[PDB]
Amino acid sequence: GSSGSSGEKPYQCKECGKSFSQRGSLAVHERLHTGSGPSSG
Ligand SMILES: [Zn+2]
Repeated sequence: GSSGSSGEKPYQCKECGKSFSQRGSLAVHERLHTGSGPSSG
């Protein structure tokens, strides 16, 4: 039995659907998207 709701974040990736709580954190995930790491690689 679960007892906890899920909240939204101020940031959200528009490439996969991720979400971060830091403008800088998101960027790091929006830049690494290119190359050999589209998500999990
Ligand atoms: Zn992403």
